[PDB]
Amino acid sequence: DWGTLQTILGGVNKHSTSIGKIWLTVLFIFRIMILVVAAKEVWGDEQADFVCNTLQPGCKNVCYDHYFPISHIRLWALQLIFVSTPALLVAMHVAYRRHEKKRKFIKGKVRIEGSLWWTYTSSIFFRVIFEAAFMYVFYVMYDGFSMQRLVKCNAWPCPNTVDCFVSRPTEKTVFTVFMIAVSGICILLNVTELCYLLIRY
Amino acid sequence: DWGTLQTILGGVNKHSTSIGKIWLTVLFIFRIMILVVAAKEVWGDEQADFVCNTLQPGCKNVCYDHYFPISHIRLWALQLIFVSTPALLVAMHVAYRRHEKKRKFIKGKVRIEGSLWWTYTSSIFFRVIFEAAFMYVFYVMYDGFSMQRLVKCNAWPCPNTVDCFVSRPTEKTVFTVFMIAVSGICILLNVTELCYLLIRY
Repeated sequence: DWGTLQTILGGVNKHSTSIGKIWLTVLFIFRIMILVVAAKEVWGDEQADFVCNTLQPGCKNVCYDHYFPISHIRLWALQLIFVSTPALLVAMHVAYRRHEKKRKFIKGKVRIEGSLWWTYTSSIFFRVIFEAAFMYVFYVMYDGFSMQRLVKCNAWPCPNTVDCFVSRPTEKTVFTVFMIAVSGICILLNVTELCYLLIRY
Repeated sequence: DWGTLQTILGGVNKHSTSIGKIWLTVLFIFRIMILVVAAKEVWGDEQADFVCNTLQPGCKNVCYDHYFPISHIRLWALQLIFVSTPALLVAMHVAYRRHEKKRKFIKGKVRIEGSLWWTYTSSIFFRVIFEAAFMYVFYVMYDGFSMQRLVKCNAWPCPNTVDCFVSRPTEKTVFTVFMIAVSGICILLNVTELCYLLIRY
């Protein structure tokens, strides 16, 4: 039930008129599509085929870890999770508060645009706070903007400075580009919607 | 026929009165005894059990070589060969020239002490030139006065700086002591005989 249901409350009935309402969510899907291709496919090798040229027991495990602390596809994953949260917390705040107020004063819209159009504005703030909180780590945490073919790893139990080699570090980067590019694009659409709610107040 | 025959001409009939005439040759034997124990025994392992912690093909061979250019027991060997040469060149110069002059003027001793007691003086000079030519290398060539348990070897085809380990580097040193000690002792006896031929001219 991953994807189809997030839209049942996420693709809301009638919120705003900016052409960036759907665009942002079409990417949100696209972006979980690209990642549900990367993960199971290109990262299985991450640890397996990660070769350190040393016989020194400790080394290889330590050389992956010291070098791949939260692997990319679990970062990418966390991103899509956190940036998924505001989207579904709001949609949850709506289908609850709207269903509540309605069926309670029917037997016995200034607060529909008040309460909900307001938390939605802070959501859009949250979206770009996350989309950019990770976009940050993904760029600061991981030794530049991509990964090299080999790394020179000083992990503790290696003898001095050893070599190690990653698996498909280009295919791995390729997918770090797209997912980082779409991570920027999905930042602007988010900030354009935070801009449109700063224009008319 | 190694050792017994070198004395048949080396342990000459009646040359000088210093108590260092035999002493020096008793060591010469002792010193080939200690080496004919070391060699076949402690150095076989030199290359075999020389372990470099790397998977990198070229490395181990290059790490022995860059580190053991002329192995100790072949140096020790060369020593005993070169410092053996003056001893047997003189003894050869005698048993020839003495047999010659004798059987030629019998049918038809100022030159026995002239020619031979003179080349023997330059021999003693040669002995200590060699005994000290190697004693020099053996101390300058080989990274201090002994060998460590492990070496950090930068041999070309190793990845960066790798470890390697020697075999019995103490037993190996132990025998480098004795053979270097006796290499010094056998220097002094040689220089005392060059001294006694500098005292009375």
